[PDB]
Amino acid sequence: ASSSFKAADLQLEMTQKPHKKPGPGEPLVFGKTFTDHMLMVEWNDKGWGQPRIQPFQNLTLHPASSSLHYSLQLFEGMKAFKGKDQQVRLFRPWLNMDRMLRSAMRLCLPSFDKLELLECIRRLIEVDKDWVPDAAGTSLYVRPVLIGNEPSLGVSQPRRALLFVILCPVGAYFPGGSVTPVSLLADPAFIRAWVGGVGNYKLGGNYGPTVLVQQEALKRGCEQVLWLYGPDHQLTEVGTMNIFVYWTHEDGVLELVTPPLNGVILPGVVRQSLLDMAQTWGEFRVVERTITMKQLLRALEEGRVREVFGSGTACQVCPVHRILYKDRNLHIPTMENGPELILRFQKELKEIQYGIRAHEWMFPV
Amino acid sequence: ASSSFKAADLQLEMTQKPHKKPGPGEPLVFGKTFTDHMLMVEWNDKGWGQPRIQPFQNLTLHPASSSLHYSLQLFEGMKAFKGKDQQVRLFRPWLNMDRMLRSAMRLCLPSFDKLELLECIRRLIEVDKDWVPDAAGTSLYVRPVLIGNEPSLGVSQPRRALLFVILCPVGAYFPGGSVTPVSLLADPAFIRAWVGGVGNYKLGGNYGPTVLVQQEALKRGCEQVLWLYGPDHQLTEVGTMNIFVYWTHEDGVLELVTPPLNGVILPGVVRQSLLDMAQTWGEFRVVERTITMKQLLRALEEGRVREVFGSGTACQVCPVHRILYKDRNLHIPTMENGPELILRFQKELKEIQYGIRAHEWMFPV
Ligand SMILES: *Cc1c(COP(=O)(O)O)cnc(C)c1O
Ligand SMILES: *Cc1c(COP(=O)(O)O)cnc(C)c1O
Repeated sequence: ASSSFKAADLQLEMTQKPHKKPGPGEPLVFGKTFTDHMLMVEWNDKGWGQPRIQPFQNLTLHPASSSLHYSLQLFEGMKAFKGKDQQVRLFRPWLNMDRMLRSAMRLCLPSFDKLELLECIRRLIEVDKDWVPDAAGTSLYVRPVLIGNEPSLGVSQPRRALLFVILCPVGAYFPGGSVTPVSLLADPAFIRAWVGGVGNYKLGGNYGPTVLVQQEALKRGCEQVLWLYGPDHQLTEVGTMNIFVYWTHEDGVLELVTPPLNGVILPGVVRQSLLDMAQTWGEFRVVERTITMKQLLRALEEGRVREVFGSGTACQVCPVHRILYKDRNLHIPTMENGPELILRFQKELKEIQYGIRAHEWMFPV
Repeated sequence: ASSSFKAADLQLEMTQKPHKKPGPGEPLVFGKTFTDHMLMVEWNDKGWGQPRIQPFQNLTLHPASSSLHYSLQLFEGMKAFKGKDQQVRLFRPWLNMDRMLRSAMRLCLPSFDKLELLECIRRLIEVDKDWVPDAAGTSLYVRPVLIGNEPSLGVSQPRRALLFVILCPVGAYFPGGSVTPVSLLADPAFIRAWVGGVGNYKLGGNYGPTVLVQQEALKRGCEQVLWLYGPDHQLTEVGTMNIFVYWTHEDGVLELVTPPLNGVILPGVVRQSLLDMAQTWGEFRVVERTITMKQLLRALEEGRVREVFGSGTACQVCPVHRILYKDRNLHIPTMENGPELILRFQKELKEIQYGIRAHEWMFPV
């Protein structure tokens, strides 16, 4: 936690051998193709070094690096979009910079200046501005990472750290413009996070354990995992996305609900953007309240449920049409009802993100 | 073939630039000084490559390596002792190989042959045999590591992996030529692991979150953290060691009790060795059973508690003399009572580990 680094001290080293761009008409799979440059800033005793943009390359880590033994690592994830006016913009970057600072502090990694980092990221995207796709639904995924880098096997606060950022072009989540549903496996046996735990931070350690559970879901015929918490089986998250339910509550009011930030939930940026956007329309009750399987099951049998979806940077708004709970199939009417609300959220985010409409959430590069 | 590498096709690359070995009259900070060679075996969609012993060097990782983003990493820890007779021996290596295989499978990493790996580690050690100290209480710490290494940001099973092993000389714990207690901070606010969680595996992800809590202990005036679990505040672990309590239980019987393996406890090798050793003496009741703070307090007031200690490879047997619970000091009579039992366990392990006495637990290098 020492005096930050300055974007003003940014050293830039253009690449010698530019990677071959993907090229229109080619399959863009999520996070598999990377741009030409990367950001890199190191930390140690005298504090931060000067930030540098340099050619994309491999990292040289000491075998005893704490990032590889004790998981002193955290990451972030956000997107940049290119509008028809050829301008590139980042979606509410400030929220990500804040989340990252908090995660850093939870792991005892060096704090830094949120705006300086933001500026450095803007310069990086500027350098690889040509990598940003402009098709439909495409964008640039930005991946900042901060890791401890102490060459010691002692479990302690790092005296050396490393912060880098890489970029990669990602195609439309829904090829064709049409949204498609996903089935979810809901099994109480699996717990991704506990209160007093660290599930409300974007730390590597929270995902490794989920790989096995995801395979278990696929084998059962489901695409994603619905994480349940507590004896009351309350819904918390879906895969790596926040969960929303559009229904008529028990009291007869039409509402949109998502679980509260009780500690076992990651504060999604898209999640916050949906609440804000919905609060603004003032067309129905928008609330943060606990949701349990029983409440869901009752609503389903009474036909009060309209749409259920997941939210996250990867898949802005993701429709859910089926849940496998206790070896029992629960069909969710999401698609037969539109999905009206989902389609609306989608259209509005698209106009804001692609510059069709001027908005303060967008950060120009 | 494919599914497992073999010691038989091990490739050797002796270093050609030896490092200066520490001197007996020097410090020896736990995981800070490393030997000349390391073991390395890679894996991919096909299968394992040939294992190789090579000069100690840095790792070259692709910036998108899943080991750095999703914590697909696990490790092990064991010791080798230079017997008085000049012979080097490993302490119950088989239990570590098993624990490692289980951890690998929990993270969807490649399985391997436990005995083949053991043989490779023996060769590694043999090669660096002269690095093993022969002072008093000194030994060689062996650190195997297995990490996912696929260059993709998708949260999924790795198609690439990397297994390496490094060695480092370590001196006797606490004072070196003595036994000294540690104070513990017991605060329910901190949860190390939960049932259905992954705390019973040696995965990097379980330690990163503990750094902050350890600092919080130091500022409170304690050397270690006592992890409590559940509304009933049951004792589970101490820092990175298993916990044992030596007392006269409610029923008037003298016993040694340690928490049961219910999921939130890492199956310690030393822990298992203490239970075995104690059961063999048949001098008192040796049991695995839940222990709660309340039970501990009542026994402290009636003066039924004799010794409380932690166990682990780093510190075979570690005395506890104080616990800070709810901003209240609880003095533990461990030292005033000898610690008779702690010293007995110590003496016996020393004779077995240093070859003074022939035993099946020791593995000759
Ligand atoms: C990234 C993430 C989210 C969603 O956050 P966004 O900022 O909206 O991308 C939700 N849950 C988990 C576990 C996540 O990792
Ligand atoms: C390594 C470890 C232990 C003790 O295991 P040993 O095999 O006896 O070294 C106990 N708890 C945790 C959390 C550990 O990491």
